[PDB]
Amino acid sequence: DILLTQSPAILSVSPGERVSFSCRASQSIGTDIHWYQQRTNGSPRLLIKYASESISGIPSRFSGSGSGTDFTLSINSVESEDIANYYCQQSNRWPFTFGSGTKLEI
Amino acid sequence: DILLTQSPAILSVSPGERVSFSCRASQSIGTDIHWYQQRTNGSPRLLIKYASESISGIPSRFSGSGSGTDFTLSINSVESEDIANYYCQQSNRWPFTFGSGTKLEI
Amino acid sequence: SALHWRAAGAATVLLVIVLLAGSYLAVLAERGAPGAQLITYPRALWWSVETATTVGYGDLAPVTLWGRCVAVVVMVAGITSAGLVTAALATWFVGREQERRGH
Amino acid sequence: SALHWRAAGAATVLLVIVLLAGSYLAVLAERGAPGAQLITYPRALWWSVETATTVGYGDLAPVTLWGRCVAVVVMVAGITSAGLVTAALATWFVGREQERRGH
Amino acid sequence: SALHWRAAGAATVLLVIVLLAGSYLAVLAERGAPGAQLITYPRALWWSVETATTVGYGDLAPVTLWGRCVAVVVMVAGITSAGLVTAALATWFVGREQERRGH
Amino acid sequence: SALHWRAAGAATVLLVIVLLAGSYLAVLAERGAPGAQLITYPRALWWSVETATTVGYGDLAPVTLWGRCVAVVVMVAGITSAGLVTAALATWFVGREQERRGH
Ligand SMILES: CCCCCCCCCCCCCC(=O)O[C@@H](CO)COC(=O)CCCCCCCC
Ligand SMILES: CCCCCCCCCCCCCC(=O)O[C@@H](CO)COC(=O)CCCCCCCC
Ligand SMILES: CCCCCCCCCCCCCC(=O)O[C@@H](CO)COC(=O)CCCCCCCC
Ligand SMILES: CCCCCCCCCCCCCC(=O)O[C@@H](CO)COC(=O)CCCCCCCC
Ligand SMILES: CCCCCCCCCO
Ligand SMILES: CCCCCCCCCO
Ligand SMILES: CCCCCCCCCO
Ligand SMILES: CCCCCCCCCO
Ligand SMILES: [K+]
Ligand SMILES: [K+]
Ligand SMILES: [K+]
Ligand SMILES: [K+]
Ligand SMILES: [K+]
Ligand SMILES: [K+]
Repeated sequence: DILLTQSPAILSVSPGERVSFSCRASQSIGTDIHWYQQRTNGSPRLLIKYASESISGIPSRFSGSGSGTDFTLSINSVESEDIANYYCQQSNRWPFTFGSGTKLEI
Repeated sequence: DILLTQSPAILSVSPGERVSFSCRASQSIGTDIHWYQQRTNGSPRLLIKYASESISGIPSRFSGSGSGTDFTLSINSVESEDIANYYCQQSNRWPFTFGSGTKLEI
Repeated sequence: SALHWRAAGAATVLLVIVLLAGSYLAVLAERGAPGAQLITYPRALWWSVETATTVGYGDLAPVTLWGRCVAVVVMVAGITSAGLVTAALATWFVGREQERRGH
Repeated sequence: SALHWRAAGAATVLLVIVLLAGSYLAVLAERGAPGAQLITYPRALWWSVETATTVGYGDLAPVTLWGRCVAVVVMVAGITSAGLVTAALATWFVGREQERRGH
Repeated sequence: SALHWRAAGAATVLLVIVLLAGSYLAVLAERGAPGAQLITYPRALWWSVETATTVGYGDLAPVTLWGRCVAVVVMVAGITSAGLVTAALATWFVGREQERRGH
Repeated sequence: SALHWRAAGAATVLLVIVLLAGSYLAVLAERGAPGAQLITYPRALWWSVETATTVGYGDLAPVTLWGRCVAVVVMVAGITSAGLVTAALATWFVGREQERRGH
């Protein structure tokens, strides 16, 4: 099964800086990685699909990059409402799996 | 030849807990892994075939999971008669090989 | 119309149906098999086309019994289609050569 | 019946026999070669079908001399079968076009 | 000249055009997709040929929607070409056998 | 003998020659390219056969310009051979159906 490693588990940034979340797959999975945001007591929300594709309604300061085993979710200039947990999820092989999450702290 | 690593070699559990045996293949072998139980002075007994498929006559508290290189044999709520050595075996490439075994201790 | 052209068009229609149905059924068969990659519909449709044409890059392939049975139906639909079209072409060329030589 | 249909049906029967015999013989040839994957019968039967149709995903392939000779017989049986069927189809279409035009 | 030979030559010309145009368009479609390998023209031309002949080693394959659509046009141009040539060959052989038997 | 059978046998002979010559030339072209695997004759002969039949597992493939040109000649010899045989089969079936219906 595809193991997804998100490290580090906690990211500490200053307001308005660029932040990057890492997600590493235990084997090559093309661009089949999707990124979700979960705020406190909220349900997950899709941010980026297929490693880099935008979702309507998501602010444009979110972007994603990478292919193969190494994936990055990026926030241009973080702000308070970005405080949340961030999960990656692969859909290359069955079963779908999730990474363990990175918390954003400001 | 496919090397199968079973680690740890000894697993110590309490009655009724869930136990998990690890088997790791030196290269990717799909789901071609089979699991055997061997009690003291007994002959090996097939528990799980093709990583997760049940065998008739085997209690349902046994299950298996994984694909690629990482495989897990699981016992839901271990009991005394599960005390035994546990072996994995691959059939993806010639020759068939065995892992070195994990002993269950209660 | 002539039978060979009706048969070729029929076969093209049926082939399109086999590609779509096979894509749906491949995903249905392969989800639940650990390691399977033929598990989302867009790339399953692509796989069904490169299987029907017998290209088979190997970027995707089924691992289950039912996913492989579906693959076999797709291969045979593709090869039969291509055979039907070749035969219809041959029939057209043979008849036009008959006429051009005066029967 | 007509010769082209008898030949096509014969070829389909022989092809099924070649697929089963080739699966058995592939396993027999490949066991004993370190690294070989064509070594259990269900996936060997699948391999023989995707070889006969000339799809060749490459998920499985023989490595020994005899396993590769078996593969060659399977390829040729599959290509010949498909050629026989195309030719039988052509013969049917040509004859029906002859009749439809009044010979 | 006879229609089947004109059609075969036409199809060979069109096939060459499809191979070159498909190589250009494959690179155009695939650049910009992370991980894509069909992104320089010499190896894209090689890929288009092994796709048209339905060999499909799998050393290269498209990953985008448009690169895969181009692949489908290339497959169909190659299979159609080969069908056209087989049919032209059949037409030639049938006519020469008609003459050899005295019509 | 009849032309279609002479042409088919000729094509089978030429195909065998193309397989052997292509195996020799593939090794000659590919040695000297770092990473190339088509570099010993037994497995090059196997590669040439699975290329001629258009199976293309992808266990082996050429990387140089000349090795790929050789591959193209092998593909075309194999596809042409198979087309020639299909056409010869069609010609045989068409003539036997003519006789069976009384011309
Ligand atoms: C029950 C549903 C079955 C039908 C599934 C619908 C598929 C939708 C395709 C269009 C959405 C694009 C999404 C995407 O990113 O697609 C490409 C990868 O980027 C994948 O390439 C492909 O979808 C391959 C296309 C093959 C063309 C087949 C033509 C047959 C003559
Ligand atoms: C001497 C013996 C030769 C015959 C071997 C018998 C094979 C039995 C197949 C059914 C058992 C299922 C076990 C299994 O898990 O099978 C699939 C993988 O899950 C493998 O897929 C396959 O077996 C591929 C099937 C190909 C269909 C070929 C049809 C030809 C027109
Ligand atoms: C818009 C441009 C489309 C045309 C692209 C031009 C390609 C130029 C090829 C010659 C330059 C050699 C560079 C090189 O190192 O090439 C080989 C690898 O070493 C790659 O093998 C190939 O180029 C494969 C050749 C396939 C032959 C196709 C014949 C069709 C019947
Ligand atoms: C200029 C020389 C060109 C001819 C090369 C001579 C090749 C000799 C083959 C026999 C020696 C066995 C060594 C060996 O271990 O061979 C197999 C791997 O174990 C490889 O499988 C193969 O050689 C594949 C055989 C393909 C059969 C092709 C039949 C065509 C209808
Ligand atoms: C080959 C046509 C039948 C395919 C049925 C697939 C259903 C899969 C269920 O697991
Ligand atoms: C090609 C038909 C003959 C195959 C015989 C296979 C026997 C393998 C023995 O090692
Ligand atoms: C299938 C013929 C049309 C291909 C057009 C490719 C253009 C790619 C643009 O992203
Ligand atoms: C395609 C026929 C000619 C092949 C010549 C190969 C010679 C390779 C020299 O590097
Ligand atoms: K192929
Ligand atoms: K093919
Ligand atoms: K292939
Ligand atoms: K392949
Ligand atoms: K591969
Ligand atoms: K063909």
